[PDB]
Formats: sequence, structure tokens, C-alpha cells
Amino acid sequence: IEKNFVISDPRLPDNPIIFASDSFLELTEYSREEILGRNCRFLQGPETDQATVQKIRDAIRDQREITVQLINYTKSGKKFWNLFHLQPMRDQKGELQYFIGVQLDGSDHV
Ligand SMILES: Cc1cc2nc3c(=O)[nH]c(=O)nc-3n(C[C@H](O)[C@H](O)[C@H](O)COP(=O)(O)O)c2cc1C
Repeated sequence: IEKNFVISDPRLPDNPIIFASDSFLELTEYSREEILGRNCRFLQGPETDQATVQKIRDAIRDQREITVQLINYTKSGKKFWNLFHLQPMRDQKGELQYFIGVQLDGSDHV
């Protein structure tokens, strides 16, 4: 159904990643041990558009899905366009439980 994704737990301090797919590890160049328990903002850097970061922050605040594009960086500092989709995940009682974040490398590396 999906390839690059992480799951965060917003009920833990600073909404840490608690699950990452094998593909996300490949995309970002980080190991599972290097990722788990951190907020995904570590992928950001100098050319990340702060207006877009604000949009994601607001979408998380409002618990709404969003589909944006933003500059991210791999472990080794390789800049890429992240085509990013956020989706809140609620339990049957309607209470927020997780966020799923889906990433795609929107850059051509010919
Ligand atoms: C599940 C999930 C996945 C996320 N994935 C990314 C990502 O791949 N790249 C990125 O720049 N930010 C990602 N974020 C956004 C940051 O974690 C953070 O919410 C954003 O930078 C805005 O909050 P801040 O202003 O406190 O940094 C993700 C957030 C969540 C909840």
C-alpha cells in the first residue's frame, strides 16, 4: 500500500517516530536506531521553506491531512525534494492515536 513512511506518536513528548518502514531508511540513509524516538524535523536544513514547515505544524495542530513539497536532507547532507503526505490516525473512539507521514523523493538523480 505504501513504501516510505514513518509513524509518530503524538501522545509522547515532541511527537517522536515510533515506526519506520525499510524504504524510509533507504531514502534518508539513517538506520532504524538513528531514527526511533526523534521528531522527523531532523530531515530539515538550510533551504527548507519555513512557510511550508508552518503549514505542516498547523496541519498537525488541527489534525488534518496535508500534501506538500519541501526541501529535505539525507544523513550525508544530500538535498532532495520531499513530496510529503501527512495523515492523522484516530482510534475507534475518535481520539488521535498516530500520524502517518509518507515521503517520496521528488528529485531526479540522473
Ligand atoms: C508522521 C510525521 C512525519 C513527518 N515527516 C517529515 C518529513 O519527512 N520531512 C520533514 O521535513 N518534516 C516531517 N514531519 C514534520 C516535523 O516532524 C514537524 O512536525 C514540522 O517540522 C513542524 O513542527 P516544528 O515547527 O515544531 O518543527 C513529519 C511529521 C509527522 C507527524
